[PDB]
Amino acid sequence: RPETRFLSPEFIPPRGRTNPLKFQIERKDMLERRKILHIPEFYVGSILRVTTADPYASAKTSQFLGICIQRSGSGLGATFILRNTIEGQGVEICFELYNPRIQEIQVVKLEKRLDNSLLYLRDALPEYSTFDVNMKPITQEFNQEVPVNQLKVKMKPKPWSKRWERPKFNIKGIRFDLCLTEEQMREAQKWSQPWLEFDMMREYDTSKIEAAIWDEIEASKNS
Amino acid sequence: ISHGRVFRRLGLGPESRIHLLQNLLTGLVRHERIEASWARVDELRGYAEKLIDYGKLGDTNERAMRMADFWLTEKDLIPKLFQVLAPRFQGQNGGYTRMLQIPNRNEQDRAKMAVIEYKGNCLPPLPLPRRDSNLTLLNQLLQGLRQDQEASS
Amino acid sequence: AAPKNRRSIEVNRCRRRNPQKLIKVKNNIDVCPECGHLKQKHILCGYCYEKVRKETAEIRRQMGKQEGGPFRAPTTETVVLYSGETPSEQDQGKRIIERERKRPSWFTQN
Amino acid sequence: HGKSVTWWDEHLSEENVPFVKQLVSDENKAQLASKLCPLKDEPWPIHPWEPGSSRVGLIALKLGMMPLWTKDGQKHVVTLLQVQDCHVLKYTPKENHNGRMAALTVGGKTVSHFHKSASILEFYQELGLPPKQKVKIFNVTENAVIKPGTPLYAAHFRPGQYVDVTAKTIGKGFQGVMRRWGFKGQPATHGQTKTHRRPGAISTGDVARVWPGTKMPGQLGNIDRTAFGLKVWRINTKHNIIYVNGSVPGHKNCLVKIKDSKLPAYKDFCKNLPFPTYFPDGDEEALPEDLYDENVCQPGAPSITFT
Amino acid sequence: AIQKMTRVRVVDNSALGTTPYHRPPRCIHVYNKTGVGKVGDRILLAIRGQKKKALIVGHRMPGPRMTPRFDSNNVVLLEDNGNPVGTRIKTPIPSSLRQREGEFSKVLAIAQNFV
RNA sequence: CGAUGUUGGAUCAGGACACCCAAAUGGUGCAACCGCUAUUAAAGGUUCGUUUGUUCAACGAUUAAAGUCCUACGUGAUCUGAG
Ligand SMILES: [Mg+2]
Ligand SMILES: [Mg+2]
Ligand SMILES: [Mg+2]
Ligand SMILES: [Mg+2]
Ligand SMILES: [Mg+2]
Ligand SMILES: [Mg+2]
Ligand SMILES: [Mg+2]
Ligand SMILES: [Mg+2]
Ligand SMILES: [Mg+2]
Ligand SMILES: [Mg+2]
Ligand SMILES: [Mg+2]
Ligand SMILES: [Mg+2]
Ligand SMILES: [Mg+2]
Ligand SMILES: [Mg+2]
Ligand SMILES: [Mg+2]
Ligand SMILES: [Mg+2]
Ligand SMILES: [Mg+2]
Ligand SMILES: [Mg+2]
Ligand SMILES: [Mg+2]
Ligand SMILES: [Mg+2]
Ligand SMILES: [Zn+2]
Repeated sequence: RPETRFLSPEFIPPRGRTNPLKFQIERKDMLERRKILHIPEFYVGSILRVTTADPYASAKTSQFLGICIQRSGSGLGATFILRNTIEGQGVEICFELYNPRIQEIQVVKLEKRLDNSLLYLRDALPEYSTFDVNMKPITQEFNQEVPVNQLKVKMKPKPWSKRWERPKFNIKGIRFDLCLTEEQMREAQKWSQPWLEFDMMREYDTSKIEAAIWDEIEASKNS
Repeated sequence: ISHGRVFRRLGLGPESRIHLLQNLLTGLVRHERIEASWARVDELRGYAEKLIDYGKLGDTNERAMRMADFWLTEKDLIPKLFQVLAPRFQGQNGGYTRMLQIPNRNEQDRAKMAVIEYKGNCLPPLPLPRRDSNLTLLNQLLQGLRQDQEASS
Repeated sequence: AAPKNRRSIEVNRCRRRNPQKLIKVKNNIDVCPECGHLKQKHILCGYCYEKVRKETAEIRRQMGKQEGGPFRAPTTETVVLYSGETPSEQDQGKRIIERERKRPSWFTQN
Repeated sequence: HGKSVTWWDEHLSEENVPFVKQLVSDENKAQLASKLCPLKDEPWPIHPWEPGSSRVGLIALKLGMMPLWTKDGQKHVVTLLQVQDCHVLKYTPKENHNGRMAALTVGGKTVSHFHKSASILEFYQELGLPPKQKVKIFNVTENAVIKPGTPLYAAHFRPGQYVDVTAKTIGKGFQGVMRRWGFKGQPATHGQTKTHRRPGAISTGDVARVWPGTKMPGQLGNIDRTAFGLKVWRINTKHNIIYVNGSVPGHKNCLVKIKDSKLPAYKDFCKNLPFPTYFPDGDEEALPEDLYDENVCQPGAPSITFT
Repeated sequence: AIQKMTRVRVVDNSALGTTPYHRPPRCIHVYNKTGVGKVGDRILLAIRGQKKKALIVGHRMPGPRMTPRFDSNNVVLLEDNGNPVGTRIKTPIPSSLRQREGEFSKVLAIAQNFV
């Protein structure tokens, strides 16, 4: 069974000219944090349950379950969004990974979906935003390589929170043949910026950095 | 406010800029030495350096091929990139390009001009600036210091 | 908005003979060790670069005669030669351009 | 005589350039590590702490920003200020400067020799430090004075404290009236011609001039401001990093001037602080890798549970 | 970010709340000094051609991290005394509301689900 | 009168104090809470809407308050043009 290293996306530093030291510091601290709280591997579309410390509840713990809509951040600040419908009310929460108020993160389902971010579940029929609050964790063999769920989605009628048809978004996850006219699809294509893919210089390189910080992580396990 | 903007605006817009650099690149890969507006040559130099690193990725890599497809316009050149340029850069990581300022254009628009080049080409060599020789008085005074950094160690 | 009065010649001399509108003297000029013409220190010598340009053009002309058309460019490296020269073992297997002129002093054999 | 322009590099051969670089960098290492031992050289007399006293400051380097949490659950954002090479340079006595307080001149991070001026290089030559990028002047009560040529470290500030950070703000260039002042514009659509941004009326009919204070388009942002009342949370002793509270004026990677807060409520806080300044030599005990405030959740910890 | 002239959704069971009308219930005036309402903010509401007061429960505008963000702009019909005019509230509500007991006591009493 | 382009808005406001708010006080047919008066004080403030071209005015909701005025009934070589 071949193992390709999975790197939690927040160890990847941003592209700016920020001094590389700052990131070393931040990483030491979040690796320190990882020793207490165990942060699992997961991707957008995977379903998580998060336990929080809440002062105002009866049991000081607060559970929330939902699909991961997006991950963004870097360093200590990195966040993820969980989406779930309750009683017909769509609800999202935005959790900071490294916040000490977080007790435990539990992956109920490890999954990829066709898009790096799906915010469009806001505009989809409510089923894709709904999950059983009590649903039990499901386990996998690694060699299945984080199975990519291929599911196109049904939409409410336009307008939508954003225009998902536009090329800047790159969404394969929506079912567009049911939603739109061929004319609206030619229309969306006037915003296409083909040259961007071939721009070379626009592309960000990592691999040297990733080698470095992976080295750093191993050096954090050893001690 | 221009803060941390790496690319300069050229041509009729962003796309026109890409096509400008397209032609310049094609020209560079064909003739191996060209001269143009100092700003445009400066802009190009990045792409001309990365193209060679897509050439190093080999004929068989698909990404490198449709990359060289888009950027090299006369399709005849795409082999030359892979089977001539990319091989003759092997040892060197980044050293592919030489860019020098030429005297301002003799036309009435009096532009700022640069020559840009792929190293190791077969052409009369540019009259590069030479450093001073070591026999020069000041350098000879430094050689003394050096030989006394050796003698005292 | 229209000027209320003619500007006097004294005022105008003040504006245009001002130090900031004067052509500023370039202190970076020097002589090219090769041909002894003039050049700025951060720029190639115009003259020498003209020699190189002419020769480059001739080479390109004659390597345009070896290519029967627009889109044929060699899949091999090329080497340029002059009167009384022969391709080395290291340089064979390459496209050869043969020029009439004797090999120029600045141009080395390599 | 038409004497031509010249720079440090110009006449050196390809041989001598690496040599000269080695020469300079090596003497920089020597010089910095020589003044590394302040207390054993000829320390100026250390005085005890008087009530109305004021300490020296630092010249730090804005790194970036980071989140940080407090045991009550609240989130904070902090600015990392790294002290790089910080030395006191000269000392102007009380009667020679303000007639009130003495002045210590502190240097910022090291720069290249070649791009400074004969005067300045002479000033450092007679000192024995390498040239500093930025140099600021600190007002200091005469019991606080140190000896020029002395290092200053991040430990000079203890966690929980308040500081003042001065720097050049981010230069936004020549700006319109809306960004520079915050005038509303005129409405966009309802038939306005070419006005949607302009300042409007700039004055009164009768006054017949425009007053001197009048807010108008112009340069914005490259200029010095000071942040006050900044709590310091955490100190990293290995890399010399101060974590201050909130935003500090200037662009990241710029040099900055820190001192204790001159705000009234914090006036006498100095008594518990390492004063003339901090001396890593004298105590002969190391400090922990990090010093924290007592409200700060640490990078490892119980992971707070309310009860 | 509820403000003047927003259309809101009355969550609780109510006479005014549930029964249809041709104009959706609108926000007239928010009782904050900023003209903008947030979670746990008083509001004046025009419903069915009369004014009633409301408490903002949840809203679509993002907020501090780990705060719930909702798919509709939710209110609780409310009288002058701070007495909820509804019997009970089905749809979920911010736990953050429990920070203020003094005002929201009687309203938090009739709440079912906390998120 | 060989032109000193005119109402209301917009923008930006400069000023007075004959003070609407904020501060300090005297008197009360001032117990307290409110108020009604008068003195001193002009650094800073003085809301959003429905109808009117409107300034006024009426009305809805508020505010610590929604001041009175002068500035070519401030301000069209900055805008508007409903009148
Ligand atoms: Mg929207
Ligand atoms: Mg142009
Ligand atoms: Mg700038
Ligand atoms: Mg506007
Ligand atoms: Mg018009
Ligand atoms: Mg017009
Ligand atoms: Mg317009
Ligand atoms: Mg006057
Ligand atoms: Mg009615
Ligand atoms: Mg007249
Ligand atoms: Mg006249
Ligand atoms: Mg005013
Ligand atoms: Mg008065
Ligand atoms: Mg009062
Ligand atoms: Mg006033
Ligand atoms: Mg009048
Ligand atoms: Mg007027
Ligand atoms: Mg007018
Ligand atoms: Mg006009
Ligand atoms: Mg005018
Ligand atoms: Zn020459």
